[PDB]
Amino acid sequence: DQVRRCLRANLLVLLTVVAVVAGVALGLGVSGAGGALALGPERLSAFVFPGELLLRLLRMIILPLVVCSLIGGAASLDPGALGRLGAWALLFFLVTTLLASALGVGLALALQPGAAPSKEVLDSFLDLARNIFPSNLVSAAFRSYSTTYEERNITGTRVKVPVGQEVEGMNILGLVVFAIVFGVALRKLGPEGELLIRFFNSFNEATMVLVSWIMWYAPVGIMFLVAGKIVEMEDVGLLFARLGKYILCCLLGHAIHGLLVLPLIYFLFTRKNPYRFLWGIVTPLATAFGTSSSSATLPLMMKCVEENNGVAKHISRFILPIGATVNMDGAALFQCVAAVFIAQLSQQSLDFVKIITILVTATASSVGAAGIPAGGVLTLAIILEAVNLPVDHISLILAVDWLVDRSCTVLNVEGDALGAGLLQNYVDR
Amino acid sequence: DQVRRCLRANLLVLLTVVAVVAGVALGLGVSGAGGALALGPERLSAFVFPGELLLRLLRMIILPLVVCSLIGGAASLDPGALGRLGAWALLFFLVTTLLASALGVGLALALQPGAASAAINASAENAPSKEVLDSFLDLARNIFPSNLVSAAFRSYSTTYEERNITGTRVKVPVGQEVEGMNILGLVVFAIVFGVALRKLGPEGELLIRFFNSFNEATMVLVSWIMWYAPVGIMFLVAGKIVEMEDVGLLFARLGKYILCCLLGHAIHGLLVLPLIYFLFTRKNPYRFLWGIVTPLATAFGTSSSSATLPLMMKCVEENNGVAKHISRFILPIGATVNMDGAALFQCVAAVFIAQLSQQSLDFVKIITILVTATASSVGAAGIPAGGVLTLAIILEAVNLPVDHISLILAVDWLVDRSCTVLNVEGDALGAGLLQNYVDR
Amino acid sequence: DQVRRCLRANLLVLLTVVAVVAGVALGLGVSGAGGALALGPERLSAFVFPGELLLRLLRMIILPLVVCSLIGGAASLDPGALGRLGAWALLFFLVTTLLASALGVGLALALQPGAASKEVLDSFLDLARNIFPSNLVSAAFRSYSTTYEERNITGTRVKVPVGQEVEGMNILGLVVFAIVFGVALRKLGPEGELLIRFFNSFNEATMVLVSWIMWYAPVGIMFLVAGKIVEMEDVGLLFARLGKYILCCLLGHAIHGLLVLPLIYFLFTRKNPYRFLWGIVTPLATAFGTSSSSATLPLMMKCVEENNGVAKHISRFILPIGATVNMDGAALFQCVAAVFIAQLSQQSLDFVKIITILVTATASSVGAAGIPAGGVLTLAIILEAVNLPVDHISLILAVDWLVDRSCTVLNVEGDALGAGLLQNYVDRT
Amino acid sequence: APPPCRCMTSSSPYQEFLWRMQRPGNIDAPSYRSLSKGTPTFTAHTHMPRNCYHSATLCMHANTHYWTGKMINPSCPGGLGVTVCWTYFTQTGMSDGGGVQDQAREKHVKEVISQLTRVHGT
Repeated sequence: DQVRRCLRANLLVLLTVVAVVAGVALGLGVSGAGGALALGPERLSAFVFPGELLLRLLRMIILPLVVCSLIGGAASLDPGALGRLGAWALLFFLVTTLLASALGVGLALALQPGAAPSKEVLDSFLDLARNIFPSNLVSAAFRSYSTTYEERNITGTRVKVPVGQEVEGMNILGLVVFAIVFGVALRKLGPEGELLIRFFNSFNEATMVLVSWIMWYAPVGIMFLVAGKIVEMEDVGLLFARLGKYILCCLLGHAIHGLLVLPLIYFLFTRKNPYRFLWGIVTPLATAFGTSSSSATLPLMMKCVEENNGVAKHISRFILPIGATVNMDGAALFQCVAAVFIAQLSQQSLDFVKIITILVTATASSVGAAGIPAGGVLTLAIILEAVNLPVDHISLILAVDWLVDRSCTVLNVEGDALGAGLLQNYVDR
Repeated sequence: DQVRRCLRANLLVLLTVVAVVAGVALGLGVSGAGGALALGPERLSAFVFPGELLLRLLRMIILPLVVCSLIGGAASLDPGALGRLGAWALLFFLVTTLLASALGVGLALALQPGAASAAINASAENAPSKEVLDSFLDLARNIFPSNLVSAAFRSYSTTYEERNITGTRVKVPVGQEVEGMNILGLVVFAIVFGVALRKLGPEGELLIRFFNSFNEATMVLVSWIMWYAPVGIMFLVAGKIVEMEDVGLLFARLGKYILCCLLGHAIHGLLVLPLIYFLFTRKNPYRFLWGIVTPLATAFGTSSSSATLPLMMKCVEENNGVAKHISRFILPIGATVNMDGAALFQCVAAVFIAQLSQQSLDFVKIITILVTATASSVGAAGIPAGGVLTLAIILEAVNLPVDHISLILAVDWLVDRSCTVLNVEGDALGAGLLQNYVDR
Repeated sequence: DQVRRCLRANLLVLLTVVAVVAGVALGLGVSGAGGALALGPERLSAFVFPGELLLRLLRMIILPLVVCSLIGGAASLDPGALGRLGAWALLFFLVTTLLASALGVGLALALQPGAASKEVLDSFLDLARNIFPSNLVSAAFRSYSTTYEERNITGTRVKVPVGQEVEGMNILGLVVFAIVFGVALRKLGPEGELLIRFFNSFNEATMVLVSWIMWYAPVGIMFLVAGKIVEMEDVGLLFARLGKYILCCLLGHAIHGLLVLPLIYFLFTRKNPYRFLWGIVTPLATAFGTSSSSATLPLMMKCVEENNGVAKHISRFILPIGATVNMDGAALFQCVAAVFIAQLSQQSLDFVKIITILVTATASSVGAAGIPAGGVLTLAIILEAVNLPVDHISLILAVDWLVDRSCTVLNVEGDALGAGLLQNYVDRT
Repeated sequence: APPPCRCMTSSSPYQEFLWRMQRPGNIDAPSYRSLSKGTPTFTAHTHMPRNCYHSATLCMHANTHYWTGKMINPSCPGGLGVTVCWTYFTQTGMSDGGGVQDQAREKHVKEVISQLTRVHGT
């Protein structure tokens, strides 16, 4: 029968979807039978370890993949064509992020879910600018830059001066920028750079082989991640009765953005079926929902967009690594909804200027946010300090942070893939 | 003259042994006519600096050598052949570890280091311990490192947050990356990258050529450093003897423990591993030992198996001419996996601690201490004083008091060097058996 | 017109000059409405931000450049280069470089252009530990340095020194590693060539990016100068220390060549140096006009064959190929500038720092390909190794327009005198 | 004799979340269960690198000695500019590159050597 042949063709898709569903089922079943109280600490750690192993495996190869893919992609096109493609890509990213932020603000205002060292917004923007241009490539491979305020003057004149220091992270943005510039420089040279081009291409292909092995391991890790996240709950009933409107706002906004807004843009600019493209990228979407990190699901997205869909090699390897860092619509909607929810919690009115600042600062924060699990929580502080009325009791946002973060990751990677397809069609025209 | 040719051919090994003898003599002479008190701390640091410089020179080479060598070795053989060779190598490693551990336990039970126990001599506070499951999870996390650049200088280890001391302590575990090279994760990644390179094709051929050239340049640097090695060995031995105080007075009651450790090391290095080599290859193991004298003495000087890996690789390549691919795949793995001397150390030390506290040893306790010593010897760091953490994990698993660990750290400076010698010998002998097998 | 082409070819120098003047003007205009005004001391890092961005950009592309350039340069030497004659030429060049640097450092401290915690003498072991790094990747961003404690356990004031890795980027250890790796790569043979090609291609790729940064350099230099004038006084010692310094270094390297090359010519040839100088007048005047050693290369060949007794082979060996790392005057410039910068920051650099600076300077005595303002990157590398402040480099770049022609004259004089000594040596044999 | 320790847990869950997310080698978001809740209590870490504190002093809690100090880096345990407490000895077989925990380890081992040598003399 053709059913078995079809199953063989789509075995990866079936394994990942069944892994997600079985992770949900196992988490609910274990929570019903004890809820980690019967498990205890040691059994809980042994239960949740395999998902962490999958996450570590995917983080192992993200750096060489991003660096080599971006060098090859930047060296595979002329500087003028690359500049035009980049200008269109950033325009698309900005428009999509603004639309997502506006939708989040509007839905949070409509539904009304609401009812310590500081950090100046200018310093946050300067920190982002400093992270764009790293001061040490090896240091930027494993840590980022952040500012600190200390009192060094006399006690009579107590003013906060900003000092700089390095905090743990990845600083993927600076490496992306350096790789793009290096690829352009390599294409500027003639026959001299061909050896380096072949070197980086070989390294990327080997990294892709490791990607294939890790994605074959992935379903067990996804299942255990989802199960462990479900098990860690404490009081599901009270938490839902307190944060149901907020969860509904975030997920409904994400669903509207992923099923109506981005497909409409793709259909107007491409005149094809966006849902066929979405069907091509099911497996990276399920992996993104499993792992809750745009960086871990970037290789699977590149492979699936290249193979299942008709997207050129240079287009995918140049656009997707950039969008995995700078294009995060779900994080923007998260941060806007959370800011409005916190503002309504404190009974603080929001006029037009506050809404505009929320939108602009949300776009900047989504540009600056990192593709790590619960990465959008950190820049929520930047937005709250920008409004400066919502003192940072973001503690009420948490305990439902995992699910909304997972929705954010799916929305971000979907936006990246749709932009890649749009740019492929625009090049093809 | 024939004797002149003999000294010219073997100039390095004679220089190394003369350096060891002169270092011991100089340390004893300085300690007798002074020590850390006659000359100030600044003079002591200036005196011990060349040995630290030698250790730094060997540590600078480890990372590119291991990475490039394993990539080339994994990519130069079939994936199936690499898997079979690795499986046999792990079987050999576990066999040697069990044999060394059993020999150590038997000697520690026969000579009874903690029989007299002096006057207990234990209390300030008790040092925090690491749970067994957490240690195995830490091992599994160091495999498949999170960041390749960060794993080159720091490694994962789980810590604990002691909360509510009066309020029913919970000991919540929180983990972080602490200083220390993650050799094992880089080794695993290098092997996987090599097999992927072989699976690729011509692009893999270009990368294979690149990494082989890098390894050859690294070997030239190793050749240059190997000539400076005797002076550093001499100064390490002399400075470590001078710094340590009251020779003999420490030994007057630790003699039983020292005898147990060194007798186990000598029996394993002169009657067990040579016996396996003779029964599997029908060659002379002592010729192999003679070829590798100066890596053993460098290991004795440095007390670090990771440091002496490049010198062992070169000596295995030129003398007793094991093929390049098999040596460069087996030696880096055994430098972080096969630790016979360490296992013997931990078995003897744990039995000595048990006899200090007057506890029965039964049978199941011996079985579980052997199994945990073998299973925790793998993944141990090759840095000096690397067996203490694994011994602590063993002690936690066997449910013995920990407060007597200071007696183990009291005299560990020499027995750790003996352990390093045994580990590097096991590495070399395993390479010899594998080379003889692939010759057939 | 010819003048328009002349200005276009020297577009960078004029651009930098106009940038320094405009930065001074902007600083003077802002000061009076600045200081305690213009956001006060707080939020000061906003005017000076483009300069900090330039400093970060320069600090980024330093590590691959030094490592790859030194590996390629070290593998390009040859004992077989005419055997004894090449060895003698490199030895003589080496001695000249080490003596010129010592003369510059001595005269610098002798006049003290600047000057309007406690570290012991035994810090040489710390230096020796720094040059032979324990870990290569840790050496890419941090360096070893000893600190001191107090224990009060054995008597009082033991002050036991304990070392740790703090910062520094440890370039010097990397320089040593690059030189040893390069000579080993040359020692290898028909395998080493692939790695040599790899690293030379990497240096070539790095140089286009360096050229791009040199184009971004003027906005950062202008903003650096503007920020540096407000925090201090213009009428203050900064000007008088520049008149002291530009003039000081100029006269210094001038008399340096004037009395040093003549002595080595005489004690070795017993001839009249002023006859040699009179023959090569017009290449010297061409060098004064162009401020570029690459520009006057054809003229030295023509003047050297007939006006001096060089043979074709010896001339074709000394004038070209020998020009690499040939710039003696540049070394005097960077040594004097580094010493002036050290007294500008009021830092006690006792002896070990001085020797390390001198060595690094002799080593980087390369670079620039001979272009005007070619010693600035190597001077920046020198400042980076010695952990001296780098932000005061803009005052040095402010006025290099006049000293560089003098440096070029000194360089061409050293070239010609070396050719004279080598020709006399090979005639007498 | 040492003064009592004033080393409480995080006042708000967000601060604990922020410092546990930026610890070195972090791979996943901390769970809400693992965050401290309710009234703050005494807490102590079992390991603290020397590059996290300028100086450390001894403090007493429940007749047990602890080290206390102020953190200088947000990547270090406890947050940024938060007074935290850690144990007298580090984990066995673990090192913090010098610092108070190491100095305590060598102090303990030298005391053991001294008393054992005195035992030999008797």
